[PDB]
Amino acid sequence: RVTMNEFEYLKLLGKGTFGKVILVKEKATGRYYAMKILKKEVIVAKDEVAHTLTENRVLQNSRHPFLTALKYSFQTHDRLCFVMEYANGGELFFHLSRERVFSEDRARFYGAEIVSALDYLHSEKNVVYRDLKLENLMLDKDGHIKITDFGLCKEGIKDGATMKTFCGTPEYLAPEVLEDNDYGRAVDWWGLGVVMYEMMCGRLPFYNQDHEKLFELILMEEIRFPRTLGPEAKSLLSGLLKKDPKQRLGGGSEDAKEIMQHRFFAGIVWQHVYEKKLSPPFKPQVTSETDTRYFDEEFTAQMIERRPHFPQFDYSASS
Amino acid sequence: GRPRTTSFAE
Ligand SMILES: Clc1c[nH]c2ncnc(N3CCc4[nH]cnc4C3)c12
Ligand SMILES: [Mn+2]
Repeated sequence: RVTMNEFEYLKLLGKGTFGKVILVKEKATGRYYAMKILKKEVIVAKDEVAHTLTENRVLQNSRHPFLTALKYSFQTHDRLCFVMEYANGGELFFHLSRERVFSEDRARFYGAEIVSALDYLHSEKNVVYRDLKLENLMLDKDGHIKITDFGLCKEGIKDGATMKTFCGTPEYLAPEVLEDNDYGRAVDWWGLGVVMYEMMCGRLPFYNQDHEKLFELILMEEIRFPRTLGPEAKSLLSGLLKKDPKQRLGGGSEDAKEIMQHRFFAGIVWQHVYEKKLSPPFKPQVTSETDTRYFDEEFTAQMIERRPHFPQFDYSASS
Repeated sequence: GRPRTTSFAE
């Protein structure tokens, strides 16, 4: 029964071309959330409708400790809004831009949580995520991973079924996508490898500012391995960043189970990962529920048929 | 300390 009126709007957390995300507080409960607000007209013009419905379904249907939980979806005459758990710790992109690299143990911890979430999306939800990156991996108040931004997900991908859409983020695109081949859920383990590489090496495995020359590096060159990198981390990166998805770690029928087995993750206990019993290597140091020191200044420092009805977009979680 | 990337779909 939810409208813009049910919340106060406190701090802007994010704003790209389609919309914005604001830290809000729900008047009836005193609870704090992040609200992504989309203008319907802009979504229709920019061709983001099908992406928005995907994100709505993926959020509604997913229940996992490392996926942003959805509380409400609701619309007005001009807006679509998702009200989701607030991730108080900001983007991994934030942290890694300031610290340069994570220790192997810190990277291992985030990697395990990411693998847990991805395995659930693939196995339980028949979903391929497709846009894994540092920017869309957030940390909650305890320092656990929250995946956000489900708009580029593919639905209904069961086992090794394939897909065709050229989408993602250029710096993270797997070779098989660039080859204009049909591609499977192993694209998400390439993403994982790029994320893990950045975490432990402090740069992207393939880099050129220009998307086109970058693509050439991805298809043509072998990754470099800084001499500080341990033998397990080396082998994990080399397996996840195999260019042929059939040869990639996680690329077979076992999917995530093959990565979980890998010696880099030895003595990660996967059931404790899921049950959130592992000790986060970093706890966000917030004063209040509204402290946004882990978000970018550009945004937080800011003061707060063409428009169709979306059938049954509305949703409310419960027990 | 790389620049922020941009997601796309064609
Ligand atoms: Cl969406 C969303 C759900 N929960 C959030 N908690 C903090 N911030 C959020 N957003 C703002 C920054 C960012 N970076 C990448 N995606 C997001 C979205 C969200
Ligand atoms: Mn770029």
